[PDB]
Amino acid sequence: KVFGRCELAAAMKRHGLDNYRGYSLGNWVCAAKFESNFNTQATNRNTDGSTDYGILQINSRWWCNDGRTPGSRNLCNIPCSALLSSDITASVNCAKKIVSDGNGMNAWVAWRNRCKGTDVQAWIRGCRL
Repeated sequence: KVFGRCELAAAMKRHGLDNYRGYSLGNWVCAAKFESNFNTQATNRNTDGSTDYGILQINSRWWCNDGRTPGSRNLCNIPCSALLSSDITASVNCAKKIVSDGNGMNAWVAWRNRCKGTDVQAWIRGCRL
């Protein structure tokens, strides 16, 4: 499913991402926009052989298992296909683990290069939530 900005902001809030680990909602929404264009089915293959899955583009080398990434650690103990679902629960739940990593949202290159230090509040403005 392809989410709307406000549609996604509310689903993330409801799933407990607003200010999770100190990152306000606009950060999570900004990240998803640049990571998957709000599309839950997005996948992107990496040079090292791993693939990124879903709305938050979670990587198959550490977080999920896609059965084709040797040295996969599957930290969120879930098959990667579970992250492509129209229900963002598994992505949100695994994302909470990644952000708790000790590296924050820097784990998402699109967040680091395009969201970090911008008025991220602009991403939820006008949304009911």
